[PDB]
Amino acid sequence: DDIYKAAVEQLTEEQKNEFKAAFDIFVLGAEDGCISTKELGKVMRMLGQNPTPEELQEMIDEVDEDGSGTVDFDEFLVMMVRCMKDDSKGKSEEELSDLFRMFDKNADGYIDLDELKMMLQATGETITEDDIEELMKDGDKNNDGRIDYDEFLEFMKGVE
Amino acid sequence: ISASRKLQLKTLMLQIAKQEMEREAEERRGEKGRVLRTRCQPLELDGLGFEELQDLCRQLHARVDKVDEERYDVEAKVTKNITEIADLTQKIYDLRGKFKRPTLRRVRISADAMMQAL
Amino acid sequence: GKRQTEREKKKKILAERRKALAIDHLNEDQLREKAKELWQSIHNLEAEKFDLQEKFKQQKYEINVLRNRINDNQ
Amino acid sequence: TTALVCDNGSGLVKAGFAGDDAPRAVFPSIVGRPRHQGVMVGMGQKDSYVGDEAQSKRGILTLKYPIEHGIITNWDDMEKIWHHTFYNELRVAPEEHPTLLTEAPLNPKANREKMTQIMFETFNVPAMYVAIQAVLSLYASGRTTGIVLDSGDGVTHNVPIYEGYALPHAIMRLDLAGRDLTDYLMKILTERGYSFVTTAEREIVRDIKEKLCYVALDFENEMATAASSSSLEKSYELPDGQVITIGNERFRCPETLFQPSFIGMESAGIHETTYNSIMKCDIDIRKDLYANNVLSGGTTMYPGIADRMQKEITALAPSTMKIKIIAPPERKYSVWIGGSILASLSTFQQMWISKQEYDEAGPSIVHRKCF
Amino acid sequence: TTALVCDNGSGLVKAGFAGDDAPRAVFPSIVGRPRHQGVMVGMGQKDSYVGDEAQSKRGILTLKYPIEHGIITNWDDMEKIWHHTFYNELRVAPEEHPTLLTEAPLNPKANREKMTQIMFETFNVPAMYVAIQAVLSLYASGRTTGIVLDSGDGVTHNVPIYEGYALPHAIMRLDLAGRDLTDYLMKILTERGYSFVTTAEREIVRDIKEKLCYVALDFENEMATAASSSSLEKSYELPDGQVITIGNERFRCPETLFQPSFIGMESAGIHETTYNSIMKCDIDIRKDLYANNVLSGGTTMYPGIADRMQKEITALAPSTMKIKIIAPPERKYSVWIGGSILASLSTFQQMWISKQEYDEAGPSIVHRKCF
Ligand SMILES: Nc1ncnc2c1ncn2[C@@H]1O[C@H](COP(=O)(O)OP(=O)(O)O)[C@@H](O)[C@H]1O
Ligand SMILES: Nc1ncnc2c1ncn2[C@@H]1O[C@H](COP(=O)(O)OP(=O)(O)O)[C@@H](O)[C@H]1O
Ligand SMILES: [Mg+2]
Ligand SMILES: [Mg+2]
Repeated sequence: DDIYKAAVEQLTEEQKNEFKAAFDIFVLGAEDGCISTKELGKVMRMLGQNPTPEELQEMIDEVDEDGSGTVDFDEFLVMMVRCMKDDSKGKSEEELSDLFRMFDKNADGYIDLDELKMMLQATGETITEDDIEELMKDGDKNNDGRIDYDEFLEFMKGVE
Repeated sequence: ISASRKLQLKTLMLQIAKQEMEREAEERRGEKGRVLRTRCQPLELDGLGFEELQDLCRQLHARVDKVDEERYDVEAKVTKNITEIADLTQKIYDLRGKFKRPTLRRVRISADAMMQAL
Repeated sequence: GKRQTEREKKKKILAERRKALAIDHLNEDQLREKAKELWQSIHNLEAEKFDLQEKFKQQKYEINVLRNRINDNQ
Repeated sequence: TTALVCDNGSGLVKAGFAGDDAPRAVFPSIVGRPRHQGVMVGMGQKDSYVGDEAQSKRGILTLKYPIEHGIITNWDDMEKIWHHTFYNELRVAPEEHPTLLTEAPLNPKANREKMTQIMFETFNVPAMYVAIQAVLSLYASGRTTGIVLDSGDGVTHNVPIYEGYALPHAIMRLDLAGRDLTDYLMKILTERGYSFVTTAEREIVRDIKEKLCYVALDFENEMATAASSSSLEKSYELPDGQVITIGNERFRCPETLFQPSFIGMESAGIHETTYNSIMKCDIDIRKDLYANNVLSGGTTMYPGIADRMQKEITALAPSTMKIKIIAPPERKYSVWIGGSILASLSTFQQMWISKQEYDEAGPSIVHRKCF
Repeated sequence: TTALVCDNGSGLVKAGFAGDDAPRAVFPSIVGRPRHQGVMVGMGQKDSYVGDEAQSKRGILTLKYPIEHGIITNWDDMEKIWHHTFYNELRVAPEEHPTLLTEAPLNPKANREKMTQIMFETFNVPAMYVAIQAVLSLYASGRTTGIVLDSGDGVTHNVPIYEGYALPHAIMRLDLAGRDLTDYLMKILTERGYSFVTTAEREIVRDIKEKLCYVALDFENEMATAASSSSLEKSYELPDGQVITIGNERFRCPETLFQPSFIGMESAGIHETTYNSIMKCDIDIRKDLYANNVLSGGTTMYPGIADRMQKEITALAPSTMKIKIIAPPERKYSVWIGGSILASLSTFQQMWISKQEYDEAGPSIVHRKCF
């Protein structure tokens, strides 16, 4: 949400000038000012770096929650810097180990469906039936019916 | 197949785990204080004879010896565990390096720059 | 080789660990004060011993975790 | 606390906590150093893979068992095996657990004394006790009499026991066992064209022996049948393809047990050393020993041995006595189950060799009252 | 500082700084003196054009490769090539950069020793290391096992590796490679009327081979089809016009790889020396080598070779094993990518042959522990 607004607030006019110079081609005229997201596929490729198309679609559909099909210069800026790395250091390796030890409060060294299921239920979050299985795939990477240290580490990799 | 909600759930579970770890640490501290108070009994010795002074002092010295013995034992155990932890951490790091270092490189660093030099 | 080496090591550690023990030959007030001081010393020693117990437990669990991780390579 | 019932054996180390039904971790006892050079850097290559890890990398190792015939010939490797067993397969530090090793009868003293010295100095256990491998197998059957034939992989020994009183003058220990059968099978396979030489391929021949060989009820009739029909030829797929067909090698490999002249050994088979062990006993307990003959150990798992042995003994024994051969389905782990039962007893709790006792009398304490 | 990952090769010198994806400068390794007289004065005519400059003035030069079959036959020209590579294609003085050369297996010692002596005396590098050209190609695939067939332009060698332990007794080096295919193509083109003789026209025949030739899935069917229809005849325009039409010479040139009897060589094709190299390995790692067969080197870029080779090996191998042929799209630079990865490792940073070590033991240091 507006968290990434705060994240992009750090970049001042110094990157805004470059972003406007790049975006000027998008506003090529003969339009009503809607400014869609059509060119964004190559606009994000203006410097060469380009993420997966699925992430690009997620960014496109996520922004402009009003559904106007309009890419605000604020939204364009935050999505273009989103191509650059942006993370809050992802906790700490010892901190992550402590978090997993709390996760493996059963002291089994593995997390099944029930473990993380109860863990998230304690949070009280509404979780769909279409979920859980998605979380099962996210966690049980080896498809061994449990969550191991490596699977947890990649699951929680640099998330903050 | 939602994506942003996955990040939301990740952050929420991270915060919940942090809170649980904090409360568990507080519980550990409280229980440790309770046990320390229970095991180390408080003694009052106002208005006593010097013979009782000698007896209590000798008992305290014996308790000091026993506690130092326990501390020596658990210290040796902890040092050995630390050595094993360091060894296993080194081994797992070596395995991870063997698995991943061949997959890290400088991709497209200068090949794309070769436009019309020739 | 832990038959006389470790025993002598721990015996020396115990011997050097013991400090001066000459008290009861003094006046009552300061002797009581120092007895309370040594009670508090034993209190701190027991607290540290409990902390070491908990640390040893956690490190044992982490050892089990590392053993699981190295076993999972195959 | 709980006791560790380890059982060194020779070929498979079986261990687990006292009071359970089956050993927790069972893995071959082999230590194999790599033999080639190795060119990949940083691959994390160790200097010795022990236990079940060296049965997966056996293609580039030189596996070598540290226990030849009951006795231990390479003490450093045996120490490595024990260290692995304690720390990685059970993950329990030995500083807080009594141990109950097992030893074959009539073994050299120095082996047992070195075993106890290692357990007390290196691993620093609280208390350890060494027991004869046949008494445990008699425990597991729930009997209290009977003559037990414990044909392991290293050595076959035959200890008769009556009413709890072992008869030390009637123990017949024979050194033919599973390993010699593996070598003989590997030697007779060459008659069809299959040559196994490397110490790694001995494991493949062992797998062939386990999965295909069986003991013939009557040897000459089987030799005649296999030479006319082809109903016996069973095929087996090597670890790379090229299936092989075993003909009358199937029942000729385990026949060596009843005719040790095949591998050049002089002594009589396991069918006649049991009868000799019985006849050395007193005249009044022979009926009970006849009726309670017990089989144990891995090598007695061949399909059809409990009938061949009974037929042979019935041929030898007087016609009036009843010959019965106890062959429980849990034969392989019989010794370890008996060890667990013995370690779980309350009456046995004061027989351990406590560490202070060892400090006062040295390693020679094991031969003393604490046997 | 950064390391220089040079890779002499034979036909194309590939070089670049360690840690990138592709070599910085790739250029043919030919040194050609002019052969005519020269009448213009002051034109600035040099005495030897090396590298890619002599592929543009090749009309009046006599190009001659300084590396025949892996080995180096003309040391002065090779020194000239190295000097060009360092100073003009990378523009980094060698006084401040470690170097990582590559060498084919089973090459003469004197070649390697002279190479290290040159690198330490003439160019005066801080430290250099020589690596076998197949281990790098195995690095680049991200594997740790597998048998790699590195069919370069000079020599084709087939090094099997398991779990990082190379098997020195199973290396099968064969001297048929891209150059012999170029000569054979130049020899069979004469059957239509096109005669290429000059050492400059060998480059034109090489271009024809690269752009048109392909490996047939089944040889006899293609020979029958090309002799009836005309759907295969592809034309090509020489550097001056006069287009030529290649008929069944298209798949007959690279067929020499699988039937070296075409150019009179006795040995078996690259489809059967791989199977022989596998069969020399131990019986327990043959499945892994079957499943991880790796292709590398330039000459393995023919369209349709990864299917012909798989069909041939599947014909030879037992029916149960799965045969898989790894053919990454970046085949040509696979060795150099692997070299970059190896030079970028931290564990490898202490294996370089430091100059003080060379000063103490002479050029024969390369055969010692620092391999
Ligand atoms: N199912 C089986 N069929 C035939 N032989 C077997 C079978 N299982 C094990 N063996 C043989 O028994 C040996 C294992 O014997 P074991 O009882 O483990 O010896 P130990 O007394 O040293 O533990 C193996 O080497 C194998 O040759
Ligand atoms: N695209 C291609 N198709 C067919 N053959 C090729 C192709 N590219 C290169 N070759 C052959 O491979 C040779 C280059 O091999 P290379 O891997 O550079 O050898 P080296 O191992 O010496 O570097 C050339 O001589 C050419 O004959
Ligand atoms: Mg046994
Ligand atoms: Mg090459």
